[PDB]
Amino acid sequence: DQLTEEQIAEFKEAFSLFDKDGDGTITTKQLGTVMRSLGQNPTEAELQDMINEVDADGNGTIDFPQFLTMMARKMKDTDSEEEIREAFRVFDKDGNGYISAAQLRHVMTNLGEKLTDEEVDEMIREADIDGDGQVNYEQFVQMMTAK
Amino acid sequence: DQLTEEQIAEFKEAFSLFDKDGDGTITTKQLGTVMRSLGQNPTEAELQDMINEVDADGNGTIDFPQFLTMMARKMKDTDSEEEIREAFRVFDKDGNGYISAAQLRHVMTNLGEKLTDEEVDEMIREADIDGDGQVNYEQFVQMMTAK
Amino acid sequence: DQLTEEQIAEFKEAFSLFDKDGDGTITTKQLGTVMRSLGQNPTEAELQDMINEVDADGNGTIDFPQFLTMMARKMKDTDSEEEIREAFRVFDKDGNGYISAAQLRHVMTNLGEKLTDEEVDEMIREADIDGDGQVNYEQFVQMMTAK
Amino acid sequence: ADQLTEEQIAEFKEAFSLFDKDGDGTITTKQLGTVMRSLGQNPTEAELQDMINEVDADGNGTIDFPQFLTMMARKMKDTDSEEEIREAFRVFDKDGNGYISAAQLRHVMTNLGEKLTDEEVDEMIREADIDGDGQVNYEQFVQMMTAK
Amino acid sequence: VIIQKRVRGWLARTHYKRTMKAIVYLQCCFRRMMAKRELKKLKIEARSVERYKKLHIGMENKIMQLQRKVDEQNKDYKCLMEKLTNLEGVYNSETEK
Amino acid sequence: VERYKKLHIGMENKIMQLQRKVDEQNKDYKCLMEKLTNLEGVYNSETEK
Repeated sequence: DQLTEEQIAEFKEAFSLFDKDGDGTITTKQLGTVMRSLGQNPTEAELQDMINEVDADGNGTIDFPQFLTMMARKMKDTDSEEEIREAFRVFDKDGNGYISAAQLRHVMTNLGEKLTDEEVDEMIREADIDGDGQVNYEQFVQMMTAK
Repeated sequence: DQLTEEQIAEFKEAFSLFDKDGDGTITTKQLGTVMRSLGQNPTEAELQDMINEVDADGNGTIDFPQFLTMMARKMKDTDSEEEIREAFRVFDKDGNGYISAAQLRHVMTNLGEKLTDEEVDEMIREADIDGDGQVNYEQFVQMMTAK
Repeated sequence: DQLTEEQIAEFKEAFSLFDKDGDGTITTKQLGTVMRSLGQNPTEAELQDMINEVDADGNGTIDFPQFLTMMARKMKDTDSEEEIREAFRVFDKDGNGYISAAQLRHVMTNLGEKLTDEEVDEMIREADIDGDGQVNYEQFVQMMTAK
Repeated sequence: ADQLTEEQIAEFKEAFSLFDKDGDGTITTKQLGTVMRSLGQNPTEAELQDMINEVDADGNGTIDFPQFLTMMARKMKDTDSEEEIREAFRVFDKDGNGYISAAQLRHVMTNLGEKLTDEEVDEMIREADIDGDGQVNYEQFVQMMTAK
Repeated sequence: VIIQKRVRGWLARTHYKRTMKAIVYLQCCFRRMMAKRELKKLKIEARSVERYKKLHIGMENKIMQLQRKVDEQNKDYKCLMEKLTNLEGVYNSETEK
Repeated sequence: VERYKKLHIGMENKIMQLQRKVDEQNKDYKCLMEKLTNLEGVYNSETEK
């Protein structure tokens, strides 16, 4: 299909900004970064799938028409915050919405992809609650709904 | 709030000088410049909103009471230079504030408000920015704060 | 029954008003106007009863003690506009809730107290009462709301 | 709208400076009433105390030209015609002819509404040039007032 | 893994918003510096009060309009909480019944 | 005329406070517009249900 013109312009500025050489090419790491930074939720498996499709296109770099096609692919996806909130509620051992934050960091390092120590600590002090003290992941779900 | 008489003389001087003739009614294009004459930064969105509000009077004519509204509306928001330093150094991946002049030029070209590369080069010469060496953030911050 | 200071202040203000001489002894004819403009809803028979009480008191002139006593006996009266609306409706021959101003004048003046024609016109005036057309009952509702 | 011409505001400023011997611009309650009447439109005593409270909001009851601006702006919405006032004086006359004694007018202005000072009574009696015994139209004085 | 996806999305969105805020600050402050040095260059002998003298009456008129608009906004606010109280009371009574 | 000029300067000073008051009144106006709309919608839905 065809996207909104304002959306196309926003994709253009994102492409220009995340490109550091100014040529108009995006690497796999920059591809994952822009997928995560557009707003939609990219799956790690789906991130590798998109990388593989780019490799099928070739050259290991993203041109603007390819960028628009992958924008169409990305908008074809949808994100639901109620489902991730329910998954978080199941994730908590108590299930009341309050869970130990240090245990959270340890599990997301173990289960799922290992979050980097920088990302882990950034999450820690953005949560604004002590690691030993109970934290509410529902607050994180709400701040995802806000964006 | 309350402001000194010397600054009042400063606005009166600014209004006198920005008038190429003596009749008054400096063009609305110089409008924003007049506001920047006060060492204050009105954003382009705020600039166009202010222009739209002025257009009710129309004719592209500015008046001293309208300039007082200009300065008060800008005074509604206040900013510090440390936030500007943090904004400059957060774009850099290293975080030391050292970025290549090509990176800064690309940042300028990627702006929503299009900035001429001629002005970027002029600022580079003003700050003696080196293209090959990463420019220290404090080097430009010195006359950022001097303003 | 003793009212508040502001009540007696307003009462004495009206007292000084209708006292064209300021003597303090006002005849019955002007006392009736005082009573009606003060805020009361007195029956003409009740007015004449008050006149008989004054004559028993003597001289046919009112004093502020007697005035306050008959206040105390008069504030107990209260009327609801629904009863007056029903009175107008039963005055109306068709019973649809609309009576001609000429018909209303004739019905009110032929029986009861012979109210003068000038004050009937004053009824027609200041209330947007249509002389030939049927009188709106909402006009009368507003007139009694203003009392 | 109805933007005031430079001459009018300049003359009002001159009168304000003239009345205040100090020249500092400070306005007192008596000065408030003086400028209030110098504006020339109808001033209200309840509005007088309201604006006195507004001045007290600043404190000390001492204020300058911006208070004058506030009062003139609040009074601009008020519009009155002297013909309307002179036709509304008919309700004063029970007879309605308009030829009435000045004694009853004196009694009313002394007692009705806000009490008026005795010196004010004497001033009005002297200025009206109307004999108490003779019933004389108040409209004769309303005309010379309409001159202002 | 879904938690990982959400965390990456949030991280990158926050970085993105920080980048736009930084870029806006940088461009606006660059414009401020350039206009400031333009003004410094444009410094000349002195001013003329007579220009302010004519504009004083305009400021008078705008002040008049200021108190006016204050008054109409106040009246609108009066009607506003009147309507607010009416709706609150009516709907509260209806809901309770 | 010196007091004249000094009071003109004070008048020029006064403008900003008035403008600030206008802006704050506008903010309150829009805020309670929003409050009115939200309350009306919630009450309507509750009454209907």
